[PDB]
Amino acid sequence: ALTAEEIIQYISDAKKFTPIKVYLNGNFEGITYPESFKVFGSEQSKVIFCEADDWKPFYEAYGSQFEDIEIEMDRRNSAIPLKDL
Ligand code: NA
Repeated sequence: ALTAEEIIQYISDAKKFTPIKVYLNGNFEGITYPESFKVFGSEQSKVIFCEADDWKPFYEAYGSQFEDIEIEMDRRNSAIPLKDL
C-alpha cells in the first residue's frame, strides 16, 4: 500500500508533534488554555488532549489548582497509517 518513501515522509512530518492526554481533578476557574488544548470533562474533572511543549509551562503556572493528575503519551506518537487519507 504505502511506499517506504511515503512512510518515512509521514514519520518525518508527524514526529515533530508530541500529543499527550492528561486527566485532572481540581478547580478550573480562572484558567486560559493554550491553543493546542482540547479540553473534555465536567466542572471539576477534565481530560485534556494537548501538545507536550504547551503542557509543561501550563502545569508550572496552574498546577496549584489541580489535585490529581495522570499523564499518557498519545498512541499517535507511535502510529503509522495502514493506507493514505
Ligand atoms: Na511524536
